Amino acid sequence: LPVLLDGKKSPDRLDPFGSKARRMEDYLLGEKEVVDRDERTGYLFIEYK
Amino acid sequence: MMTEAKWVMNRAGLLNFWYYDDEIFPFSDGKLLLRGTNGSGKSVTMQSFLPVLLDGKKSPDRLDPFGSKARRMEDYLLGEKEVVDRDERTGYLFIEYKKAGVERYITTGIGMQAKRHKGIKSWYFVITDNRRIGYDFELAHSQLGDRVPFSAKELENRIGEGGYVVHTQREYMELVNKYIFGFQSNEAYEDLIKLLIQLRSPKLSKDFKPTVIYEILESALPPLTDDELRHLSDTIESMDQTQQQ
Amino acid sequence: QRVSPYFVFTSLEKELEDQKGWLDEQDRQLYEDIIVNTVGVILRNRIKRAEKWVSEMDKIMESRDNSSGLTFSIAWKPLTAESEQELDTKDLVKLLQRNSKFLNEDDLNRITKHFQSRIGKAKELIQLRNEGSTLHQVLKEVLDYRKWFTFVLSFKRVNEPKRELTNNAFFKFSGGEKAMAMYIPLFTAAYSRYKEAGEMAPYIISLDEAFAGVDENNIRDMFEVVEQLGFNYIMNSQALWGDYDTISSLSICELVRPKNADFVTVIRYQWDGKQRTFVVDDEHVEELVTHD
Amino acid sequence: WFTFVLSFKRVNEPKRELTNNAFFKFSGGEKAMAMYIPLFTAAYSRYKEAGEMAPYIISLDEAFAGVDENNIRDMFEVVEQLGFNYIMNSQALWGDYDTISSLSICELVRPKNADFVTVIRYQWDGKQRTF
Amino acid sequence: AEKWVSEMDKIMESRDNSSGLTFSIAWKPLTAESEQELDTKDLVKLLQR
Amino acid sequence: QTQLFDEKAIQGMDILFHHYWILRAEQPEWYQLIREREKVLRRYLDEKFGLRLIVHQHFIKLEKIPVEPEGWMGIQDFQEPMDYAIFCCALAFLEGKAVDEQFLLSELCQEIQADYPGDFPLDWTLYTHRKSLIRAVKVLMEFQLIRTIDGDIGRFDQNEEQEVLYEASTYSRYFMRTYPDDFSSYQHWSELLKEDWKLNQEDERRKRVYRKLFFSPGLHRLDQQDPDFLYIRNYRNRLAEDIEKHSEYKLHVYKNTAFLSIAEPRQYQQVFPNSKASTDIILQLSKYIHGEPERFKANENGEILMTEGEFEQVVDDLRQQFGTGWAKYFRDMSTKGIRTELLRAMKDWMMAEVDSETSLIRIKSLTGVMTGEYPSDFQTGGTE
Amino acid sequence: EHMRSIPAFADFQEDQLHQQLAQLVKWNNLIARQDMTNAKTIEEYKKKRF
Amino acid sequence: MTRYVQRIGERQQHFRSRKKDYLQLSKWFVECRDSEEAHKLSAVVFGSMTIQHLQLEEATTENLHVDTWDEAPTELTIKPRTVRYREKTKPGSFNSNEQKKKEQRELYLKEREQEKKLIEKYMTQGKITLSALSTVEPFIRKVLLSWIGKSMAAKNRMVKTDYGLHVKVMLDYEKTITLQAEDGNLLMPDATFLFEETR
Amino acid sequence: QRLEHQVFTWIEQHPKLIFSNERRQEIARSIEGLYEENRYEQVREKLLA
Repeated sequence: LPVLLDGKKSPDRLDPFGSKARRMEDYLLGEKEVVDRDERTGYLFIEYK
Repeated sequence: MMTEAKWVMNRAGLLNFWYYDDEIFPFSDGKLLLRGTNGSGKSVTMQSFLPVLLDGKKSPDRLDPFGSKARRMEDYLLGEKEVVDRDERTGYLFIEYKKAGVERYITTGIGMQAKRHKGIKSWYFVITDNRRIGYDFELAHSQLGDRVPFSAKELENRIGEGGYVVHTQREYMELVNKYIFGFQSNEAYEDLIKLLIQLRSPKLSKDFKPTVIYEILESALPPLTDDELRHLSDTIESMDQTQQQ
Repeated sequence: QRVSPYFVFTSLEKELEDQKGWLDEQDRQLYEDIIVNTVGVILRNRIKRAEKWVSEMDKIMESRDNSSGLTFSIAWKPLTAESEQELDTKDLVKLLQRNSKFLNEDDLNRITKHFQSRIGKAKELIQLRNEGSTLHQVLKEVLDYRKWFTFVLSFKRVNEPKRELTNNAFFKFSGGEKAMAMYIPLFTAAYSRYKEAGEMAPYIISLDEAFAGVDENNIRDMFEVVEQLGFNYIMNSQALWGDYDTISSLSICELVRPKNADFVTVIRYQWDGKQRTFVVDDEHVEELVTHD
Repeated sequence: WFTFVLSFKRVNEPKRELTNNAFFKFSGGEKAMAMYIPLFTAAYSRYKEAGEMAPYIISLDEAFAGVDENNIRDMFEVVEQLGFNYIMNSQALWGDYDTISSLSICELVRPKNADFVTVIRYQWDGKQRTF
Repeated sequence: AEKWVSEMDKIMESRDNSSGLTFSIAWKPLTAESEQELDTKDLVKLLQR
Repeated sequence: QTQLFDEKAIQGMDILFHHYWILRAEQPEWYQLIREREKVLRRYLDEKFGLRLIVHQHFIKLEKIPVEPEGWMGIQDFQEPMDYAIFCCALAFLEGKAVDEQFLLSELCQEIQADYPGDFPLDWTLYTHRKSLIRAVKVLMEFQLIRTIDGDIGRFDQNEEQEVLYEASTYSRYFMRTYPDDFSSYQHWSELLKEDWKLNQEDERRKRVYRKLFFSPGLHRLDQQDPDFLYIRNYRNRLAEDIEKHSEYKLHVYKNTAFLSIAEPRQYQQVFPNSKASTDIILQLSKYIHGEPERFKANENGEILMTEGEFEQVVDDLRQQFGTGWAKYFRDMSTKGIRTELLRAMKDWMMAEVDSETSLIRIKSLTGVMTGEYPSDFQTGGTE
Repeated sequence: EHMRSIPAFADFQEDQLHQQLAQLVKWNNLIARQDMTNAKTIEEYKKKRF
Repeated sequence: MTRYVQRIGERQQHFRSRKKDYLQLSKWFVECRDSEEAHKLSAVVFGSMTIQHLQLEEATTENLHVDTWDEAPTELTIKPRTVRYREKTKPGSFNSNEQKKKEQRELYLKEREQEKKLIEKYMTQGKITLSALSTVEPFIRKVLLSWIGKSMAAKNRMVKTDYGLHVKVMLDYEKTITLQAEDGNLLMPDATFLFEETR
Repeated sequence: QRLEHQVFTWIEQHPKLIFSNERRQEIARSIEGLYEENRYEQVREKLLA
């Protein structure tokens, strides 16, 4: 939240104000330095009743 | 075998400071481990003892975790006005050293008086004659009623004879270095303490990668004292000024 | 005084004639060089002492073995300048580290040339920094040697290559290993410092809530390290109890002033490496027994 | 062009403006209530702008920084009263609070910053004390 | 924005709380420095046309 | 590099205000800190006050020039005009001494006597004259204009032949602000104001108000139709927002006065009330005046009017109720002496003025802001 | 001081010392100059101590 | 030497003065017939060394149209200027709340003794299993949740009772069990525990 | 003050006497207010009491 409410995954939606301090790419990939996984394909889904 | 005889810390008292009405803490040998819910003073207490009691500088920055000046030591001394209806107090902090492998004890403690937003005194002392507070020496006479902490003058008389009492942080720090630490300079002691404040600052507990460490180390190295640059800079400035004139 | 222009012109002629005789640029350069040369020797002395200090830091980090199958080492070295317009400090440093035995008049001239370039750079910086800061400040910035060199921390796991500690390298560590890498430089600095101290000094440290999150075994190891170095410490925590077997003996105090209550209650425990009893402090218990 | 002004009224007290001093006079629970209910009410009104079927969602990271254990109980009662659907996280909180009508939990463990994650799942239902 | 803060105020005042402390919020319009300016509230008054 | 007004800027501003000036050699930390925000502070001082601040290598000084000078502003340790005259003569002497030059106290007395420009001669054989010079020298030494180590002038008190060895310090040159014209053209002090306000023509009213507010504990309404007070009313609010962002103060405004309150005074700050008992008795008088608004009708200007006789009756009445708890110093002093001292004190804090001729007392509403009493259990023990 | 420390001149007269110093300087054997700054007792400030 | 050459230059280019100005001011001070006038004039010359203001406790209503006499004044309690209450220069005594501190430690340790007795009740020959205790105390539920957190966060399977009794965890994960207490219910996987000899 | 010290050394010299803390505070206070509140007679009168 609120990323999956609309889908704007840009850092402004992650940072409590909107900064670019932390980025979506590492969230998908896993952090840049911790792992060598520069590529991946994934899915995310929430279910509503 | 040891060298000439290293100190060890086994005891730590407080007397009428903050809500610390009369508390003391023994150290196994030289080690101790406080605990309690956050905001209770386990930090204010540790900060008061180290490195504060080591040199005596009491400015808000040393106690303050952010490194800002939000709350002073004085505030701690007097306590929250919402809890204690007082604007004047006298607090005593002290630690009791024992020489490792020997039965010699050196004590060091601070005595403070603070009046809510009216000004804070301070006096320092160090006992070296092997008197121990609470075994063959005392800090609060019961005369006039209950236990009453010594006022500055009585404490100065009583230690003055057997140990030193000083009234400036610099002199106290010089004394402490001379007796306990044996640094080859007072400045080096100050720089060590500078390193110690960083050691204590909480950014360690929080930030986890190396580039913080590199900045810390680079800051640890001792710089150029103003004298060495002073001769060259003065001469060059005078020469260029002459040229301009 | 109020004098006619003839008098002022004559006076300025005579004065400029006299003032012009005071100095000459060659003497300016000579004086500057001789002072800068003694300052350079002083800087050499500071570099040598710092180099010994760094050697000590690496030696202390190297001279023990840690339960994680790891040994640490730190290293110092001059960086290369951005460009040669700054005459790269690494050449001058090479000259400085050059053994006096290996030194010669040409190298002395080269070092002096380097200082000359730096003083010229100092004056240019004065011009660019129109803020009017004194030449002393610009000098204290240009000649501060601590900025010229950089540290490189390194670890060598059992039968694994020695490595430089970049953030990425930090990430190669396990979690506990990361904690050691971060919290070892501090111990080695404070321990080398005390080794600098006199024979009276008690090796003191203070840990503030450290390691919340680290698995009991590893904080155990941290205390093992502290044991190896031989520290005396005062540590505070919200949940840490200090019942780890690497702690030979320890005293744990619990602070209590709940609900805004105005008095602090101290509940003093003890430790001996295996068990933590409830302590009623001996001397003060006897004091309570006697005084009445 | 404008500035925001908060006003606080302790029970039976004259209206004011929510300055630092009036803040210091608050108790821990009162402090927490004043700071966080307004924010969640802002979220609520914003959702009033939303459509009819929208689930009024809020969030908190390191949830309820500096709040007393009791009003944290209160917070989860307040949340139930407002009807929010929320995804919160917290390092020390455990979600075992009687005021929670129901709440799923999950624990993420990755202490070693290494790139593996261990996931434990739970659930909680609470027993709000009906007297 | 006025609608958002108005609904905010209505909600904040209507619901009572366990702490016994009530909060209400308003937008204070800055005041004009020289008589060529309007108080921001009045400015909004005019601005509503 | 973009600095912002924060705790540090407030602290530097306060340190500047509550001291005459700051010397580098003793307050190096404050000097550097102030220097760091000096950029924001200069802009800010210009923006709000329009005051100048000169920061140089050895000291920093804030030319706190008041809108209308008041007695308490001046160096208080001085007690006679003669003290100031001797101070100025000492300045002239320092003008005669080169930097780091060493001069004897005896030489200083002789040159001051020779130069002293008044018609009525200064004589060093007297006690009072010597006391005035010693006070002047003490103030001089306070600002390190002159350093002193050999002996102690105090013996000079009882021994005019006494001697001390003094050294003229560098600060003497820079002590006094500049007077850009032919100073003689300033035929009267009132002409100085005409200078400072020819320099502050742009939005002169706001700067005037800022200076009046910030300097004095309060700012009193001249009359019912005071243009300044109407001005204050128009920007009361914007002042309050600015004051909350920028300072310790909290604004108060009333029909006949406006003032700044301060929440937390530090060691170095001056505030009312304070330890001196006379503030306590002033407060007791304030409560007594508050208790009879109708007998002591507050006039339209918010002032309360009493004649010297009425005031003396009040002081006797007060000695009856609270006199039991007063210090023996006041308890032992006649009514008229207490009257004179309290009225001077109340003038210093601008609480009231005593008309010299008609003896009318004007008590300002600012006096009525605060009232004080003893704790009730003692009030009943003393005079139930 | 040091002349008196030598036994041969324990009774050394300092007026004779300064006479001898002036004679030596006059004899192109010594140099001296009055101190400009270092006065601690007012007498030192007076006495032009060379 | 360089300083001296620089001084020659400054000698060439320097020199100001203001002395005579002092004299007019001194004459004016002669005309100052009363010291308050003189203070005012001195303030003209230089300004105030400090500033005057009053301390208060809180903000007040901003009624521009009202005056203090209408207002309720700032009533103050005055520490009597007689020792007849207490007029103090020498330090005061610490309250000596040793009674209260002893009582606090006693009560705290007694609560912890109750907790210890509870843990002892649940130490079944030094082993505990969560599923076996499907009905539990709130304290024991939180203790066991802390045990799960400590054992799973710390791959060492270590666990700590606040009394120093260590605990190493046996583990198994294919289960859904319910836990009942005074406050709420929780559905969790199971875990097993054993006690060590740090007693 | 020195006389007060002597007084409480006169007190502290008779250990067989159980001068409670309250009477000691009374004496302290009575001394503190000498000749402003009570002459010595009221002090030595209470000591004799």
